[PDB]
This record gives sequence, structure tokens and C-alpha cells, in this order.
Amino acid sequence: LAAALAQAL
Ligand SMILES: *C(=O)c1ccc(-c2ccc(C(=O)OCC)cn2)nc1
Ligand SMILES: *NNC(=O)c1ccc(-c2ccc(C(N)=O)cn2)nc1
Ligand SMILES: CCc1ccccc1
Ligand SMILES: Cc1ccc(C)cc1
Repeated sequence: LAAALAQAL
């Protein structure tokens, strides 16, 4: 989940 968001950055 963290990675799913972190792709934005
Ligand atoms: C949420 O974005 C997210 C994405 C990916 C993963 C994740 C966890 C573990 C592995 C892995 O290769 O584990 C080897 C033990 C890969 N990706 N977790 C949360
Ligand atoms: N928000 N995330 C990024 O901007 C981001 C872009 C690209 C990468 C990345 C990581 C690792 C490789 C590689 N070939 O090992 C390439 N690009 N990370 C984050
Ligand atoms: C969008 C500005 C920025 C860039 C990279 C990381 C954080 C913030
Ligand atoms: C999804 C992601 C992976 C690595 C960095 C450094 C940033 C984002």
C-alpha cells in the first residue's frame, strides 16, 4: 500500500 502511493513521488 505505501508503495502504491509512493509512486506519486
Ligand atoms: C503497497 O503498496 C505494497 C506494495 C508491495 C508490497 C510488497 C511487499 C513484499 C514484497 C516482496 O517481494 O516480499 C518478499 C518477502 C513485494 N511487495 N507491499 C505493500
Ligand atoms: N515517485 N517516484 C519516482 O519518482 C521514482 C521514479 C523512478 C524510480 C526508479 C527506481 C529504481 C529504478 C531502477 N532501475 O532500479 C528506476 N527508477 N523510483 C522512484
Ligand atoms: C513536487 C515537488 C517535490 C518533488 C519531489 C519530492 C517532493 C516534492
Ligand atoms: C515507489 C518508489 C520507490 C522508490 C523511491 C525512492 C520512491 C518511490
